[PDB]
Amino acid sequence: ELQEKLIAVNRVSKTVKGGRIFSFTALTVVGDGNGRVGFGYGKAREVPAAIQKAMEKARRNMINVALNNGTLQHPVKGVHTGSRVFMQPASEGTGIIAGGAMRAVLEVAGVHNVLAKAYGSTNPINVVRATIDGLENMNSPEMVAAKRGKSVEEI
RNA sequence: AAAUUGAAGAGUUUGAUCAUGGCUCAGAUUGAACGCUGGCGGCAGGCCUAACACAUGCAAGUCGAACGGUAACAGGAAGAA
Ligand SMILES: [Mg+2]
Repeated sequence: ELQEKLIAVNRVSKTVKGGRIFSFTALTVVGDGNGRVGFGYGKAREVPAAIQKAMEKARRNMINVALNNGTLQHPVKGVHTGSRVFMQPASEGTGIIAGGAMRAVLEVAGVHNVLAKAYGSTNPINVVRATIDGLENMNSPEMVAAKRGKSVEEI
């Protein structure tokens, strides 16, 4: 019922006394389509084995995101080691406007309308981390209402 | 009542990685030029260079209801016609 898709696959190497030892890495994102999204990173000698490992890694380490209506509550800015991510909620019907890694993360999470831009490095492993960081730190008016002790007359 | 409801990335330094950093590409546009090809119509546009030199024709005339006047055409009439 939940959706899963593969971000990128990369071949890595570890040289030994005999020579190189080739390996394959898989970055995947798993989301239920509501705002519960996670990512998994796995390593294996074979591409099917590597992608499978990332699949179970993503089912654990799931997070929850509070969405308004298929979109973000407010503009959000997610920063990881070398990647800067700016996402802001857009109007209905505008669709998803984001880079490769961010679009997959966003679409499996369940955000249909969003304007998202990536600054800094565009390494898939780090932009996915930055995107997850933004969806965390974004908040909901009811949790803010309890946070400030001011009820929900703000909106 | 309606009057911007708007932001995408990729390749390349390494045995492999992250970062930094340049180079390149995917878009739109043009008073365009060239190559290959070419049926029609509508609208628009068309010396960006030598403010270089110019044959030829035209591009500022009009008024007789300002004036003298009759070169020219037509009308009008004295008269050997
Ligand atoms: Mg000129």
